[PDB]
Amino acid sequence: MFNNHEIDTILSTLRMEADPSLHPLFEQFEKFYEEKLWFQLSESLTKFFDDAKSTPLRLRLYDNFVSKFYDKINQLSVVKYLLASLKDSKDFDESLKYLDDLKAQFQELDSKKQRNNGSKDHGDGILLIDSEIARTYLLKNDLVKARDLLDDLEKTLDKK
Repeated sequence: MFNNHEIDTILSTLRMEADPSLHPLFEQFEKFYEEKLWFQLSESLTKFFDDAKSTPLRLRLYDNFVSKFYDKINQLSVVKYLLASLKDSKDFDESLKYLDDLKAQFQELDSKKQRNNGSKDHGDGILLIDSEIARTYLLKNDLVKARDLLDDLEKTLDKK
């Protein structure tokens, strides 16, 4: 079984911090990691992600638990768990950095997942993540410059 002392600590802390409505779902999630059933574990996390009972738990989940197997499962799944928790968290620059850095982990894994010149996948998930964090960076643009450069009116930078 894959269940171990760190994960027993995590499951206990999660179950303590969690709203009781999450417990039936977390019983199957617990057993799925114990059985190393990464895909059913991901569907359980997807059912949790479709709800908001305890969204900040997904930050612990990404940082300490999904980190054990994040390469075994869909990129957008793991990054979305970090999206919901770190978007609800009262920051945005940390969110920008963290989601780009998690994209960068997949950018390094890309060749190990397997690749060819424009293979069937060549970073499609991380292109979406890059577009999502670019949308975040645009939403947090410093100034809408002026109509002087209406087409690309960001002022996040200009030189250096």
